[PDB]
Amino acid sequence: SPEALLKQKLDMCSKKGDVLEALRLYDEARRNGVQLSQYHYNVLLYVCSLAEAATESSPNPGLSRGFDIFKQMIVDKVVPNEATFTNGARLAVAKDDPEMAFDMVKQMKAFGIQPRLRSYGPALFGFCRKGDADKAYEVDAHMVESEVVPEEPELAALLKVSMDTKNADKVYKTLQRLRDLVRQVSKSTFDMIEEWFKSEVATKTGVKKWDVKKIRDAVVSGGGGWHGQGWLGTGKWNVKRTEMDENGVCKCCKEKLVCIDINPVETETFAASLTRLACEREVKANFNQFQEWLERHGPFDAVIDGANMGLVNQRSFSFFQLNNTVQRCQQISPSKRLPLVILHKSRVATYPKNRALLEKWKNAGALYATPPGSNDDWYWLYAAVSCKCLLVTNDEMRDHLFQLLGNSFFPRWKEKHQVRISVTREDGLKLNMPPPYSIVIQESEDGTWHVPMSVEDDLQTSRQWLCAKRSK
Ligand SMILES: *C1=CC(=O)c2cccc(O)c2C1=O
Ligand SMILES: [Cl-]
Ligand SMILES: [Cl-]
Ligand SMILES: [Mn+2]
Ligand SMILES: [Zn+2]
Repeated sequence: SPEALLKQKLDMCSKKGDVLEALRLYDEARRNGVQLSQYHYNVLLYVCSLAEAATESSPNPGLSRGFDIFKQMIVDKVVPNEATFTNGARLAVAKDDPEMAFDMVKQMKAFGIQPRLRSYGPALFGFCRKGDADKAYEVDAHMVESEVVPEEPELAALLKVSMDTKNADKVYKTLQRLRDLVRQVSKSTFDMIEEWFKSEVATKTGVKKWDVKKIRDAVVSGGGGWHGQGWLGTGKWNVKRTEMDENGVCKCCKEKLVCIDINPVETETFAASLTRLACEREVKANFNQFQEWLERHGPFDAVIDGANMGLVNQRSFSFFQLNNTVQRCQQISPSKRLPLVILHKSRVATYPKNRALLEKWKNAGALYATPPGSNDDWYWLYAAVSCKCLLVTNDEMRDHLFQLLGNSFFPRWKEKHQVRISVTREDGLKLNMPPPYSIVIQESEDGTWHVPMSVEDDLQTSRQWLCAKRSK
């Protein structure tokens, strides 16, 4: 077959980085009357993106033709897949022309194709590198219209370009978008934000007089932790790196951070999504069986990730650590409920009295053994969300299948529900409870800002905060 033969030769081309040969095969196919599929185009976009950007001559046919191939792909109305968008962006990155990168996205739009976040990157980051705020903001508005949500790198570059063009209104807006969408910021974004607050433009932006009750209403209206009404105060900002104590009080300024509620409707939506995701990956009957078991049991104040409690910081499964955690969860339950222990069925172990206790917990309605081949992470997560209770796990809950859960609701839910164990020589096991405040960028009623850094493990490393408060 002609298509089959092209594919083979393009795959060979892609294996060898043979861009000149891929371009000749592209032309030969046009001369032979062979129609290019989605697959064919995707290999060419990738192959073309291996071509260098020329400093010392006019652009090379590799990059130059890649863009013509992209435009021809879209005119054909070949249905894109995830490799299309990826390769399209690789080509855009290779070229380093934000305007042409932006052109590709405008083309997609014109032919009813939904662009991906990574399609916009080359445009945004390019325009941001060149200091062209106006075009960066055009790219941003375009993402917004296309309902593609930015992540931190995009928000950070917008922040940086706003700082570069002295655009204090845009700095403020991006800061709110970081609050809303990212919550805690990377080291590089943290440093950027500290620079902003120490800068002359920041010193010279503000108001001495404002409507105290209009701030009041916006605070109530936003959900708490911010007002969104603009920069307040005047003069130099006092900007310190600092920490919050255990009650959410800033050690620099003594402001008590707020605790922000989760709307129970978001929680219901999330619970549905969670069921939907689990059924796609689990054997439906296995997850349904747990749902039906759960409906018949409880109530629960805590759900334990048994495997994690057995294995965190251990060279092998520690029944002691599991059992000690169960006892401690029961001790903090106001009515002394046993926690729901989720374990794989291969455990339920080697010592007779431990086996008897596992069986006793099962007989008490407080243990569920997840079936052969299941991923027990779905089970403990669905249980804690459904029961609206504490979740006891040291699992980081970021990598692999937890990415499916998203980055708005789930992190907020985690913060309010997750209990982590820590162990010291002197004291043994401790339960580290949800904090009595929200770890998020916060803007107070008087215009004071507290900005938290993101960390791998906030029990391992004490979390750094920025405290930005007007000196008058
Ligand atoms: C926010 C505020 C608060 O006082 C509190 C107390 C106990 C447990 C929590 O999760 C919270 C909270 O999230
Ligand atoms: Cl109760
Ligand atoms: Cl005993
Ligand atoms: Mn696990
Ligand atoms: Zn403070």
